[PDB]
Amino acid sequence: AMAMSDLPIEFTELVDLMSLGISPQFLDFRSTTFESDHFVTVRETKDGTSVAIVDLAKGNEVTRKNMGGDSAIMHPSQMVISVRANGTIVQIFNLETKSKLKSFTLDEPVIFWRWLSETTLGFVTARSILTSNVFDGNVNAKPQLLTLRHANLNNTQIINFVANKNLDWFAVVGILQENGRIAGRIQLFSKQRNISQAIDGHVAIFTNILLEGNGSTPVQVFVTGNRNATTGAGELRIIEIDHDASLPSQYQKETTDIFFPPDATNDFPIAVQVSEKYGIIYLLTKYGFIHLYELETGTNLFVNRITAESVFTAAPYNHENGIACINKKGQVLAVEISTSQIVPYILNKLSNVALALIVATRGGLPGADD
Amino acid sequence: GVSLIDL
Amino acid sequence: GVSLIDL
Amino acid sequence: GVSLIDL
Repeated sequence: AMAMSDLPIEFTELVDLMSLGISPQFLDFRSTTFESDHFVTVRETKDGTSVAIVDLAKGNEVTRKNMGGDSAIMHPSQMVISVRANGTIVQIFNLETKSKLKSFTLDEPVIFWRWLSETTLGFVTARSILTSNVFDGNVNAKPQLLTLRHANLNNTQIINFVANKNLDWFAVVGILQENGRIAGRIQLFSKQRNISQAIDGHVAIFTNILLEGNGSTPVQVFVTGNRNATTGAGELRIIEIDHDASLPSQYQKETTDIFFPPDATNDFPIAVQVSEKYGIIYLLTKYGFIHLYELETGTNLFVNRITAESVFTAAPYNHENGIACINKKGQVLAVEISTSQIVPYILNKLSNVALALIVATRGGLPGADD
Repeated sequence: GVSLIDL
Repeated sequence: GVSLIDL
Repeated sequence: GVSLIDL
């Protein structure tokens, strides 16, 4: 085990759900949902009839409400709950005003949903992908079709739906059993062209990076990670999307290994989150390994197994500067860079002054003034 | 109104 | 069906 | 065939 003073990261437990009386029977992907580090929503059932909303921003205060619905998520930052029943009926409520933001019935059941932005909720059915601007005031409007699902997502469990800030690029992630392992399939979608591309991958996120020469204008990159179910080889890719011709500097595509030890045969990437501010990628595996990469270069900075209990969900942490996850024991664990230790770590453990400068300059971090 | 939750 | 991600 | 990007 590595001591905290030696790490490039700060590692914390936000809450333990079992400590709060949550049964392990509900500590699973469909029951215990996590859109951001602000809230955890636990669906419980007893005698044929609830949600426990854990407010991580208010000392882990628990709000319990009975519900007729069978699935629920909280918004990333506001006291706004989205509930669905029988896959077709969806309602979204501001719990503070008790006001209904959205209320509609879909023609095809929702099988997956995820907040794409502060304004927009993403929905996936067996055949389609839709989005709703939940705050637009049009309570009874159904979500607008984004596109049909690609055939590559056929017979998958949909596990993520992400978008860029512009809400014109999207990725939907599904997994399936193959070769005794879990393979990942991603449908990438450009709304501008209304065209999809199918790729292999278990995790996906869109982010932005400020490059020298481009002034204050960021370029957009898509970050994706895969473990090949046939070979067992892991790979992270970072690629530019929609390069603005007015900008002189381009982002060169980066590809880096995702290491898996010989005894982690059936592990795979389960989450990826990125700090735009620091240019740091956080990749988490199902078996609890954290992998940090520098965003500009794709360089691997750090690998450590932060938990031995399997992870089932994750989300952004600390104003999207880190990653948080939930393990099978209901531990909500958080990793972010250590602002005081990361630069010294790169200088001393990685022995790389140039990389240390990249990180320190982008993040405004101490350690490389000399 | 219809509600899926006990507000 | 059982959730794959929870296996 | 047309792809969006080189992945």
